[PDB]
Amino acid sequence: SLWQFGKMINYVMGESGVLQYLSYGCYCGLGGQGQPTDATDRCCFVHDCCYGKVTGCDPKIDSYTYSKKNGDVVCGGDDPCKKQICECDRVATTCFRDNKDTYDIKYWFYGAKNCQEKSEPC
Amino acid sequence: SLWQFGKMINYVMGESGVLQYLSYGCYCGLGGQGQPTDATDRCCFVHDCCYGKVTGCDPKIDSYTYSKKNGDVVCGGDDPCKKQICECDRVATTCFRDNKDTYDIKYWFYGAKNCQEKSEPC
Repeated sequence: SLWQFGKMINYVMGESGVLQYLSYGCYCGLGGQGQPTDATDRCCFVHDCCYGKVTGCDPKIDSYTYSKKNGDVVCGGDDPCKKQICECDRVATTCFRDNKDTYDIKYWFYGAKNCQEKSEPC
Repeated sequence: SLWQFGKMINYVMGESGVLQYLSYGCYCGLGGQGQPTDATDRCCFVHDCCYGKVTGCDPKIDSYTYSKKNGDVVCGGDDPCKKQICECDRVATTCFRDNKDTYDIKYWFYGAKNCQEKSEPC
């Protein structure tokens, strides 16, 4: 669930992470549109596309099983569908980490208006 | 590396794991063709696709950092590319565990000819 996605971000990117990543560019959040602004936003675009692949459960509100250890996150449990949600979130988190160097506050709480164009196909 | 993937499988599924899983269905090998035979084969299909998204390193040959502990598998390391490989591998082996109920020796060492049909795209 997004509640877990937030915790996962805070653990991997630090306590200020949720505020830093849950409203960025055109896709960071949930249910974006238009063209990704930069690499970090591309992470969220892939994340959104990932949630779109989940059909046996609700990636937005269904809770999954995961662990925290040495800065990283590990997906657990035995439910195939829930494990798939967790994987979508885990990949997005490491992606934020790998692209930290180009994060631009210019796209922080960017505003939907600039994203109102045909969305890039997954 | 596939060597390590093999270690994971035997650790989680037992000493017979590699022999029962890496030669199953149409995809547990690599470069699978055709249609996934069942849930277990589906684990490998996803595994292939996961390997397909790895850029910068070799999922088949490159070695990563991981540990086998308390019945679970944990990925680590300093290289993001290699950690991605390890994630594909650990997810695939627990997927095998989740679907052990539908494992069927009929698909064990399935012939490649039985897999000679239009391949499912990732």
